Amino acid sequence: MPLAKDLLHPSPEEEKRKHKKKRLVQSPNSYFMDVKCPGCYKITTVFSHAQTVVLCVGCSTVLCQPTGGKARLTEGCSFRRKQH
Amino acid sequence: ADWTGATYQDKRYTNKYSSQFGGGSQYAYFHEEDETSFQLVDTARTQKTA
Amino acid sequence: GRMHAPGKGLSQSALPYRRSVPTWLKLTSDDVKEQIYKLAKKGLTPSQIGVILRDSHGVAQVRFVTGNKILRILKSKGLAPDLPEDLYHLIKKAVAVRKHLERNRKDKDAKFRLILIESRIHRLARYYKTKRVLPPNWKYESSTASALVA
Amino acid sequence: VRMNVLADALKSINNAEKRGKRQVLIRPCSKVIVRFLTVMMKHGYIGEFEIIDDHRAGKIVVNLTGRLNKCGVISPRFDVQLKDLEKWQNNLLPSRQFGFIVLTTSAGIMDHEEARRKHTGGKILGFFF
Amino acid sequence: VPLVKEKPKMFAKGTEITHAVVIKKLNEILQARGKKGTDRAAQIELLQLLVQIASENNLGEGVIVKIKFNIIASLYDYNPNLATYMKPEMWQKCLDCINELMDILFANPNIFVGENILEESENLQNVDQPLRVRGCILTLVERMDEEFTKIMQNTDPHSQEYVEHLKDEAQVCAIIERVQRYLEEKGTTEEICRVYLRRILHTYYKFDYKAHQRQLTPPEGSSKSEQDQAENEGEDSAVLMERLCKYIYAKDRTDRIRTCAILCHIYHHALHSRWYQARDLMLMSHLQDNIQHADPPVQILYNRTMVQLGICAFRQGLTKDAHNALLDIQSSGRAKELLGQGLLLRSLQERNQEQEKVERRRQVPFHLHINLELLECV
Amino acid sequence: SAKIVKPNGEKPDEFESGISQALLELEMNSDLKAQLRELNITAAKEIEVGGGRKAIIIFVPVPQLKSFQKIQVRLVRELEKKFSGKHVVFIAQRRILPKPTRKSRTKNKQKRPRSRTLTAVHDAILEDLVFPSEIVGKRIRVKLDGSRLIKVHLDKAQQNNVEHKVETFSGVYKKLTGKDVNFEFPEFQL
Repeated sequence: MPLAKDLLHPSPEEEKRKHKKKRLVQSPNSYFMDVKCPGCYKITTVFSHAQTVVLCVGCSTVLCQPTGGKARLTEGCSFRRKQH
Repeated sequence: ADWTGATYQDKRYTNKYSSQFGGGSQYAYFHEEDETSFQLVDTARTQKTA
Repeated sequence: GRMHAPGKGLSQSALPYRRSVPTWLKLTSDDVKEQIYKLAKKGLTPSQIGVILRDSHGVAQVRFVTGNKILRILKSKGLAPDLPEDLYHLIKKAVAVRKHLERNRKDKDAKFRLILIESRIHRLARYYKTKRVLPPNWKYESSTASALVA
Repeated sequence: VRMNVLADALKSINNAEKRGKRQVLIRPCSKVIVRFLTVMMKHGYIGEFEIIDDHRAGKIVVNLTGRLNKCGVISPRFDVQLKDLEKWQNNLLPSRQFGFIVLTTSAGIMDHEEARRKHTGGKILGFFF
Repeated sequence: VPLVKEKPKMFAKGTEITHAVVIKKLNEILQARGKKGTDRAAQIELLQLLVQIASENNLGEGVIVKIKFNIIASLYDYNPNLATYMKPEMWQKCLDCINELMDILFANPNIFVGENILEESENLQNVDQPLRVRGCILTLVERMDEEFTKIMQNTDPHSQEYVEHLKDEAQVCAIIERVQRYLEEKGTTEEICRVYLRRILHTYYKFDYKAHQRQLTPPEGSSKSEQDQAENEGEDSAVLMERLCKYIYAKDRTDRIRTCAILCHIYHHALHSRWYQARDLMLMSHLQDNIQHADPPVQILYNRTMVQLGICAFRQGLTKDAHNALLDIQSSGRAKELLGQGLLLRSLQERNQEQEKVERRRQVPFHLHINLELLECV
Repeated sequence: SAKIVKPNGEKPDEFESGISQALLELEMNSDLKAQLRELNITAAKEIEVGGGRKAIIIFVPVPQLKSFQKIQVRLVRELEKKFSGKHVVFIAQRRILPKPTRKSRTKNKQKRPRSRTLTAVHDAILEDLVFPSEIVGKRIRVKLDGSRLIKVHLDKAQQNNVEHKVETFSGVYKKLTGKDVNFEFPEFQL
């Protein structure tokens, strides 16, 4: 520490690269996403850390896979946040 | 059908295929899904020669 | 930190300040309710219920599209279980330990760990039973453990 | 745990002032800490302070100067009856001339100098000088 | 010694095989589906062995239909990447399981099958009520066509293997016909319009050599067999196309299925030299103004239909109208991409790898290509 | 009606009656009636600013407040021109309670809910004034004179919806509470 540093107003990601409950306001580090690949032609919305298999109603019947954190998607783009 | 919008940029050709009755929408397909949200997750080590 | 291990750790969920909808969403309060009631039929318990909504459906959480929690919605029907799943999962574990202990009397490590999980039941029971969520005559024993988990 | 919130609070601003700082971060924000620091601000030992808001309990940030030497807590909270007062303030202050024992009374939270003019005893919280 | 090595017996020796125990075991296996750590080969084998046990005990055909649906759905889930094709050994077993499912379902007209039946409405046991089985043959056959399309996007166009996988197209066409007849008797109008689109999609590009052979032999005078006449009453691809398209135009609630049907209808008229019909349908549609806002696969179908209209005008000696229809497509220098037949190597340097991976999935199979050298020569 | 659409607020009053008449008239008119459904107010009020301009206030029964939030911009746009020269904002009215722990006498009547408490109402009022920004942060500063100034960090989208209302919203809150507020747009958005 330079022992005089500001703490009222932090840098956009040089003082918001910190742990999420050590920030001034607590934010998640997760997001939603609007998908719609071909294997299942429907506008699905899915959480980033899936935690469970997300099913498909088309020819496919799998979209995700829950790993140790985020979730590995598949061969279908479909991406957004949106906003959060 | 030009998905790139490049073929008809010349103002001389903009009206070349306009119908005399105004193009009706009864056979027009409207995509309701916002394709701006679909990102192909390239698990990004794909490479090409310099 | 930990209540029967020496450890300390952070992994807690952190909610946003906001709490609108937010805007993008559907299934009015009422839609969410019938979506839930179907799941509880299938043996999906309140913790599982919120997960299976959050992962694949448009909710952030079912506390900002309803004025109630997931459990209170089920309770108003009368379709809530007679003991909390929290208590159930403790008792569910300790029976298998006691089976393994009868099959192997030289697993002193298992015997040790049973003392912890056993005492952790009694502490939890003394929360509910003072709050009039359990009968004031109910106790935990081998016999009552067997019958109540089945 | 964090049995007493106010007691953990003052040690930060005490430690911080010694090293040479002028901004701090104190949590988790009790109303009791606010009215304490209000009285401590009037006399002039600290500057204006900003209360950040969270739903959890909030966080508070303070701007301070070298005028402060030390603020301590006294716990557990004893009673005073305006004849016990003189005995307390002798032990806890560097001088009669300045230093301020704080306390809470039914007439609100205030210094000892004010309480003597209202004829109100009460429960003692901390001190500073 | 430890008992070895009978495959782990699904039931203990002494559990009575009741319908409720089989459904409970099916739901245990189905709750294992898609989990990060389950074997998918074992999930298919465990469902096939549950069919054998269901057929040994005649536990109600509604259960047999429900487990056959879960087998076909687990065969699609065998590949965890929606963007890769199915392996031939698993593809054949999928076509077999779909035929056996259709055989059981044609034997039993009393069974109702659909998406619109909630799991709480599953009459699997009551003979005095219509059996109601939650499973949609349509979305499985729509998925079969998606897996077939991916095989024919990932085999090399010049290898003998392409001709081998194209033999299975006849079995796909037959399954879609079996499912059409079944949904004409029992289906909703929104399921019928979707099967009619799938039947149109495998017929609109095929030139009817039987209709042409029937035009090249006028019936002057040789007498053989009334049996050879009943197999000659094969309904013309043109009359079938006109019936299915008119039903879509009169019953469809979606502007998408209508838009695909009119483009396939125009393509089929244009392929058969029927220029006036193809022209008048194209002009009546006003798609020229509206297609810019339609999805890119429908734009690729429109561009292929516009090339086919230009080739149809050329076959009729209408060189001026042929030139006009082909001018914008060929003068673009991007004809291969506009027709969905590949990417141009000169544009590989300017695109994001994720967009390229989405454009590759939008390519039409090689047996749906129109030769670019034929297009440029015309 | 046009006079008895303001109960618990005193039915006669010239300005308040002249609002109600042409307000319900718009709702009855066929020009928009496919999102206007014959709601009523409960009072109204006109309050100035130090900007030298007036602004009108619309109270509602508050279960009906939710329906107003549906349209809220189109409606306010039309009434910005129809009542022109003044700013227009919706707000809600609550029946705030003294404490039983003692600011007025209790009789063990009921518990006193903590949504019917004082402080929760003054938070809820702020949520409506700048509803289209959907408040991102709140901060407060305390003065040496014991005053308090309440910073509000707003979203960095939907800026111009509130940017010409930015000062005039602050003067509303002053009259209702007795407190001073400032509105800000932050450095960064997450």
